[PDB]
Amino acid sequence: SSALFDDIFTVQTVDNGRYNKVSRIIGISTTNAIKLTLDINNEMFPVSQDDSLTVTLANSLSWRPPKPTDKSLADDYDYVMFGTVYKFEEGDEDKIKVYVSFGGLLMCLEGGYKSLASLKQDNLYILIRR
Amino acid sequence: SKEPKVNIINAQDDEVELMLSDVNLSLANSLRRTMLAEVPTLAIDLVEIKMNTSVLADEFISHRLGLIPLVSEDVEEMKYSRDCTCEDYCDECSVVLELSARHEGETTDVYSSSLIKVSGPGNLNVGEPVRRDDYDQGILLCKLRNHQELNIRCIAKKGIAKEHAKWSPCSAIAFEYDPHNKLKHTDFWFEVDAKKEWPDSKYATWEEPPKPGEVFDYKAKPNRFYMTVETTGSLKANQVFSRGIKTLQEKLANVLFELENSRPA
Amino acid sequence: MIIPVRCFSCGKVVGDKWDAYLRLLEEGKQDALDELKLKRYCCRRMVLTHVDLIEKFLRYNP
Amino acid sequence: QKKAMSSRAGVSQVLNRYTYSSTLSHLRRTNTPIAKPRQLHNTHW
Amino acid sequence: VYGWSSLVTSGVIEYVDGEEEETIMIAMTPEDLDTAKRIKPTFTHCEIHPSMILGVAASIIPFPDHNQSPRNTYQSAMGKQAMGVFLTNYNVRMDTMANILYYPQKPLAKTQAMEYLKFRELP
Amino acid sequence: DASTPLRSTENGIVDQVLLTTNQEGLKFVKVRMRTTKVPQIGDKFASRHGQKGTIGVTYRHEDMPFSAEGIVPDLIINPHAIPSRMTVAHLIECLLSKVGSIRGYEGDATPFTDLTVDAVSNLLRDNGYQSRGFEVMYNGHTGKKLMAQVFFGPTYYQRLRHMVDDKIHARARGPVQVLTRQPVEGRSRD
Amino acid sequence: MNAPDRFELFILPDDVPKLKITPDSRVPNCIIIKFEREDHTLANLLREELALYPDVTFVAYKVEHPLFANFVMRLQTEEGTRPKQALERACASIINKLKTLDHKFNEEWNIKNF
Amino acid sequence: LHKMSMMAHRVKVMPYSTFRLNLSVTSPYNADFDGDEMNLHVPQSEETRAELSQLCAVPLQIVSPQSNKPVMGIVQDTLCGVRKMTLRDTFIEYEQVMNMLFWVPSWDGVVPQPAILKPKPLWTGKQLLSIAIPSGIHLQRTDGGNSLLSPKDNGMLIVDGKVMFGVVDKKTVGSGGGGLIHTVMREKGPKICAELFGNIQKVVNYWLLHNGFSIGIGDAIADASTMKEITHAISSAKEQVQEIIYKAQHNELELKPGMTLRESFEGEVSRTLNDARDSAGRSAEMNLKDLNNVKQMVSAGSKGSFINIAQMSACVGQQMVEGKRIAFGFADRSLPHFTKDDFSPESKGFVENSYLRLTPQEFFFHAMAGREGLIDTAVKTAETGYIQRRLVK
Amino acid sequence: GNLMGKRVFSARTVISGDPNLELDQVGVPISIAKTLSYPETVTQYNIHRLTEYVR
Ligand SMILES: [Zn+2]
Ligand SMILES: [Zn+2]
Repeated sequence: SSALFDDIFTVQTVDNGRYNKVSRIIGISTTNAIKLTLDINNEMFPVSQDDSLTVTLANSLSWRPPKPTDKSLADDYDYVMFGTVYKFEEGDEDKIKVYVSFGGLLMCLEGGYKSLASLKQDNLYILIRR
Repeated sequence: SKEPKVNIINAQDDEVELMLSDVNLSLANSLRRTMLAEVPTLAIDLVEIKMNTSVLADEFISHRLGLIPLVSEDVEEMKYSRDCTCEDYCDECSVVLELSARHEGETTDVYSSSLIKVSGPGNLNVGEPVRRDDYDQGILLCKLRNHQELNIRCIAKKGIAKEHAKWSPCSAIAFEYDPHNKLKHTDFWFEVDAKKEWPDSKYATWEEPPKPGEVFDYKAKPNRFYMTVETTGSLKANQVFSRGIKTLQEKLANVLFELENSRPA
Repeated sequence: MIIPVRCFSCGKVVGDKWDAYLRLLEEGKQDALDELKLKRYCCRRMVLTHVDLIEKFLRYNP
Repeated sequence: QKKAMSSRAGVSQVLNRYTYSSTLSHLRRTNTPIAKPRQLHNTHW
Repeated sequence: VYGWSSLVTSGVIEYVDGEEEETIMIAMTPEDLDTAKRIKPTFTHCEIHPSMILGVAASIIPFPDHNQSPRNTYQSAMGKQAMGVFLTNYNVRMDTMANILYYPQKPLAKTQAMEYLKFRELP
Repeated sequence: DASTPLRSTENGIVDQVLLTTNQEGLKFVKVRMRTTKVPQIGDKFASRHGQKGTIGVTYRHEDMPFSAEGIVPDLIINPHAIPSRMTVAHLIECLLSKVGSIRGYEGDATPFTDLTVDAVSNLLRDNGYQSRGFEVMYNGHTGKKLMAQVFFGPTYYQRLRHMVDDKIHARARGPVQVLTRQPVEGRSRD
Repeated sequence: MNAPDRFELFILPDDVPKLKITPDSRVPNCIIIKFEREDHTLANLLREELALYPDVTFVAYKVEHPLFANFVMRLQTEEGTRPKQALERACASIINKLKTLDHKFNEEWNIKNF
Repeated sequence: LHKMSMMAHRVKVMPYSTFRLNLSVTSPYNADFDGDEMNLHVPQSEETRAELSQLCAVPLQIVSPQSNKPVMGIVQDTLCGVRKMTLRDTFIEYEQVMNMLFWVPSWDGVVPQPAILKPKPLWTGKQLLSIAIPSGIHLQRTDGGNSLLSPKDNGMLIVDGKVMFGVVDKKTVGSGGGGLIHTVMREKGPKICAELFGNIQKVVNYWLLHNGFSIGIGDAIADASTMKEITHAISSAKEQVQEIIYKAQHNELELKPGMTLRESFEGEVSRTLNDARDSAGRSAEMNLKDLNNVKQMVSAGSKGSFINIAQMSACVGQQMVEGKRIAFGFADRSLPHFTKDDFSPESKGFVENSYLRLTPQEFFFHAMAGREGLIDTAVKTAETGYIQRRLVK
Repeated sequence: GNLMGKRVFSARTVISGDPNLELDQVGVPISIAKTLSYPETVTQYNIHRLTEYVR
C-alpha cells in the first residue's frame, strides 16, 4: 500500500500523429538519465511543450461508482490512469526501462533507481498535477 | 412548477414546437417513440364489401380505408374488441360505417366524407372521417366511371401503432439537442472545414455559442431538447403529447404493479 | 393507380392534397407542394412522383 | 415437324409481361447460333 | 407536316449501315466538335446523340456513365424482373401470372430516353 | 375426376371466371385468382445499379435511426455494397434525387450530359442540407446522436419478383417416382 | 406465411408474467429481470434511472434478439440493500418526473392562441 | 467443392420464411444474401446424428486442412467496427461500458478498473473488446514501424488474454495464419473459439449500432488542387507517349532483342500509361484523411482496395481485351469517330476520367475489356468443374 | 443419374444472416420444422415428453 515513484519532468514536446483526442508526450526528469514517454488524453487534460508535471505510480487508493465522496481519495492530482506494464528492458549499462500500457495507452520510463521500488506486476496507477 | 420543464415555441393545430429541459435524453427519447407508436387510436379494421365495380381491387380499397383517419377524442372510453365480452363486436367497442357509391354523373369520386356511422356513437367524440381538406371531403378514396357501383361496411377498433401503422397518430417528429456539438456526440465529416460545410441549425439561437478559449467540458450531460410534434388528426397535437406522456407512465406503473402481484406468494 | 393516403416515410395524410395540387398547376400556373404544406421530401416525393393510372383504367368500358 | 427435329428451337417465344420495359426489350432481341463472338466488337457501336 | 420522313427527304440525315460506316467520319457532340466535368479530347456526319448507342435496358439506368460497366450489364437484366404495370388493360386479361405494384412512381431522376420508353407512365 | 386444384403453396380469392366456346364448340373456361403480396423479411429488391439485395429484417419508426427533420429511411442498405461494386452513379442518383425531391423539378440523370457532382451539391446547399447528402442521425433506441453522419437520400428501387414464399420448400417422404422409386423432382410436385 | 401475428409485440401470451426475476450466481447481490412484451422504449428508461440511485452498483439491459419483444435487465446494489427495491424507487422517480412533465405541459399549453 | 460446403448446425426454430445463418460462417459456403438459397438435410439415426456432430460440427471446421489456417473470420460490420473501437481515440463511458459488458454472455460479472479515473472515468475499446478474449491467449505481431510502444499503434500484442497494444483488424481477427482465431482454436479448442466469434461480435455489432457508419459520394471526391495535380500527370504522361510516337515515326529507336519494332513500341506506351495511372491514384490515396469512410472500409480490411478508390476518384484506367489495348475492328481505327492510324491512348482505350466525373471512346473500349472478363467467368465456370470432377474420380 | 446421385428429409429456402446466432446455429422457419420429422424410439427417459409432443 505504498508509493513507487515521484518526480517532476518537463515537456520536451507534444505529438498528435493523426489523433483528434490523444497525444503522446515526452519529457526528461529534473533530478537525474530518466526520460519519459507517455500517451495522454489531450481532451481531458491539455498539455503543451514546456510544462511542469509531477509523475507518480504505485498500487493503491468490480469497480465501485462514485459514492467515495466520503472515502479515500489518493487522487490529489488532475489525471489518474490505470493500466499494466508489459516489458522490462535494459538499455545498455545498468540502465533499466519498464513499459506501461493503460488498456490501450502505451508508456516508457528510463533511469535505474527503482531497483527495489518498481515491481513487475499489472498493478499501476499513474498520477499527475499542475 | 417542479422537475422537467416545457417552454412551448410557436404552436398550432397540426404541430407543437416546444423545448423540453431538465430531463435525461434517455427519458426524452422514450417519450419520443411512445407517441410514434403506442397511443390508442381508432381505424377501420374490418371491411365487408358487398358490391364493387371499381377498377381497384377489394383489398386495395380495404387498405385505403385502414389508413383513413377517424376521430379518436374519447377513444379512451372505448374497449379493445379483445376485452369486450361480445362475440365479434358491438357499440361498446366498435364503430360501424357505410359507403355507397353509384356512378351517375356521366368521373364520380369517393371521398372519406362519404362515410356513414351506422352504429350508436353513445354520445362520444369518435368515429368521424377527420377532414382538413379545404373544400370538405378530405382523402379521395377512389374514382369510378359510368355505372360502376361500390357498397362497403366498415368496422373500426382501438389498437396502436405497434399492431399497425394505421394507428399511431404521430406521423413525423422532430428531435435535436446541443446544436453546437459541445457534448461531442458526433464527429463531423468534412473536406477542409466542418463548420463552414455543415449547415448551422435554426436551433443554435436558444443556447450559447462555443467560445474558443474554453477547454473541452466533460462533466456536462445532454440536457434540453428542441422538438416538434406533428399530428395527422384523430388526436389534437396537444393530446398526442399528453397522452403519450401518460401511456409511458401507465406502463412504468404495471412494471411496479406486476411487481406487487409477486410479493404475496 | 390512385393517390396514396398518408406518406409511407413519415405518415402525414396526403389523400386530399391530390386535387389541390393537380389544380394549382392547371390554373394558378405554379412551389405547389410547399403551399399544400408538404415540407420534408419524404412526403414531398409522395405527391411529386405519383402517376395517376386510375385515370386511364377508368377509360375502360364495363 | 415430321422425323425432322433437325431444326432450331428458340425462333418464336413467349412474349414477356413482367414489366413494360421487359416487353420492349424482348421484341428488340437478337439470337446467334453457336471466345471471340461473344465480344463487344467495334462494329457494334 | 414536318416528320422524320422530311428530315431525310432533304438530305439532313442519313441511314448508315455498318459497312458504309467504315468510310465516314462521325463527330460526337455537334456543338463542340470547368474543373468538374469529364476531360474531353474531314467530318461527314454527326451523332444524333451518344446516349443513343444504348438499347431499352440501359436507357432507364441513371448515369450509366458513372458505374463499373459490368454492373450496368447486370441492372440490364434485373430490370426485366421488377414490378409495375405491363399494360393498362390488365384488368381484362386472362394470363397465368402477372404482377402489379400497388402504387407505382416515376423516378426522381430520369433519362431523356425514358420519354420514349413510356417509363414515366409505366414505372 | 378431372377437377382443378389451387396450387398447394398458393391461395387468395377468385377474381374472374368466364365460360366460352372453342372452335370445336367445346366448353372453354378460364379462372383467375387474385392475391395481395406484401413485402416480407426475405423478398428481393434492387436499384438500377446491380445493387441487388434481399430483406434481412424489418424495424419500425421508433427502432429506426432518424434525422432531426423527422424524416426516417424506408430502406437501410450497407455502406459495404459500395466500395467494390464501384457503382457510383448510384450515389449520384441519390443526391440529385434528394434535390429533385425538394425542388419539384425533374432530375435528369441521362448519360453524357453537362451535369456534375459539384453542381448538384451546390443546389442541395441552397435548400438547407449538407452539400454532400450526409445528415445527422439519432439512434432510434437511445435517442443519442450517431457519432457518424449518413448518406441519407431518396433513391429509386425496383421490387424484383422472387419473393421468399414462392421458394420455401421442405419435404420428408413424399410422392415417389415410378421407374426409379426415388423421390420426385421439383418443389411444385412436392 | 411464417411471421407472427402483430399483436405479439405487447400482449402476454398464455400464462406469462411481465416480470420474471432470477438471482445471478456470477457475482453477489445481483439479479436478472426478464421483461416480457417490451422494448427500449421502457427498457433503457429503467436502465437509465438506476445509474441515478448511486446506491446501485450495476445496471445494464439488453434485447436478446429483435424477433422477440422481450428484454433482460441486470441489477446489482450495495450491501444489504435489495435491488428489487432500487427498481421500485428508480421506477417511481420515473413516474414523478413524468407526472411533473404532463402538468408543466398543460398549464403551458392553455396560454396559447393560434 | 469443399469439405466445408456442408456443415452440421444446431437447429433454432425461428419465425419468417428463411434459413438464418451466422456471418462468420459465410465464406465457407461462400454465400451472400442477394437471393442465394441453401439446402438442409436432417439426420435420422442416433448415430447418423452423432456422426454429424462429432466430425461435421461447424466448430470442428474452423481450421481448414487445405491451407492449414482457419477459414472463417470476422467479416463486414463486425470487422470494420472492431477497428474503430480499438483506436487510442475511442473511449466509452460507464453507462455504455456496462451495456457492453452485459452483452458478453460469459461475463464474469466484474467491471474492469477504468482506463481513466482522473476527471471522467472512461474505458477504451481495446479494454472492453478484450473482455471477449479468454485467459492465456498470448499474441505478438510487429508490422512496419512497430516496437514495444507502437507509435502509429501498429502491430498487436495480447498477453493473458487482454489487448495490450495495436489496432485490431483483418490481420488480427481474420481467417489468417497468426489469426487470434487460429490461436484461440489451437489453444482453447473448437468450442471455446466458436463461442469467441459471437462475443467479439455481439460487443462490436452493438457498439457499431450506436457509433454508426456510412459512405457517400463525398468519400470519393479528391481535394480541390489534387484533382488538378492529377490531370497534368496524364497530360505529361500523354506527351511522354506523343514523344515516343514521334521517335518511332522516324525509325529512331532500336529493337530490344526478341521483340518486334512495333511490339516494342506498345511495350513502352503500356508501361507509360500504367505508371501514370499508378500515381494518379496514389495522389488521392494519401489525399483521403483518416476520416474518409471508404479508406476506413479498406484499412479495416472489410471491403475494396487502393485500385477501387483510384478508379472512382482519379483515373478509371486502360481498357483491354486479349491483352492488347482496344483493337482496330474498323480498318485502321477504333471507332468511326477516329482518324485512321491513331495509335494514341485516347483511341486505344485509355479512360483518363474518374467515375466521379468516361468519354464515348473510353467508355466503349472499357466495355470491350470487361466483356472479355465476363466471358471466362462464364466459361472457366464449368470447364474448371470438369477438371475438378476428374481429380475426384 | 439415379445411383451415383439421387434426390433425397430435406429442405431449401433463402438465406439472410443473423448477427445474434451462435456461430454454429441455423435458424429454421417454424414452417419447415413442422414439416421435417425425426424417428425417436420411445424410451422411459423421453416417454413423458413424447406423449406430450404427440398430443
Ligand atoms: Zn363489443
Ligand atoms: Zn412524409
